[PDB]
Amino acid sequence: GXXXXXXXXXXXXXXX
Amino acid sequence: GXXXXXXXXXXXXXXX
Amino acid sequence: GXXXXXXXXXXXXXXX
Amino acid sequence: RMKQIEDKIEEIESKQKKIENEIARIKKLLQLTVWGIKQLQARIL
Amino acid sequence: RMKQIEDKIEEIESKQKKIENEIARIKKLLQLTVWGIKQLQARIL
Amino acid sequence: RMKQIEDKIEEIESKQKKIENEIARIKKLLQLTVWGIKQLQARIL
Ligand SMILES: [Cl-]
Repeated sequence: GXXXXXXXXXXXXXXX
Repeated sequence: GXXXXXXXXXXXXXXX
Repeated sequence: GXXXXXXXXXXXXXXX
Repeated sequence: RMKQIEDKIEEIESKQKKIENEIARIKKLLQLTVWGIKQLQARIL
Repeated sequence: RMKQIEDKIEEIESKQKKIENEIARIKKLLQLTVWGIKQLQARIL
Repeated sequence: RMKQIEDKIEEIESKQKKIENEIARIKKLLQLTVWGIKQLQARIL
């Protein structure tokens, strides 16, 4: 989850 | 969000 | 909620 | 016979409109939950 | 020709029922998330 | 007269496909919120 482990504080909710 | 800044502890989730 | 008071740490989100 | 087809169709269109209205309600509530998770995460960090 | 129209229609009705069942599942899960956010906010406050 | 029935039908099918695509988008976002609540609860406990 969360955009394939992107991090970034959540990535804005996986980009919405 | 949250009901146009209504506060109220969340306003019951913006009234559901 | 949460699966009729099942507990279980949330029951995996009420089984998804 | 086909006249019936027109009515069943007005019926399908009616159910479609109800489905679209329900989807619009779902999207608004889903947006509130997205906002709520955002507020809780900001509090936790 | 119109007979085909009746079958395509039974087909549209079938897909509509599937959509309504999916929407019902989505609403139940969305309600669980609303409850979950409510529990986490109460813990945080 | 029935020819019109075929077009209105292609139209209903088109709206159905749009509804199915919207439902797929909703399900993906709902899954992200489920994951987000899971992460926040784990942090709180
Ligand atoms: Cl439909």
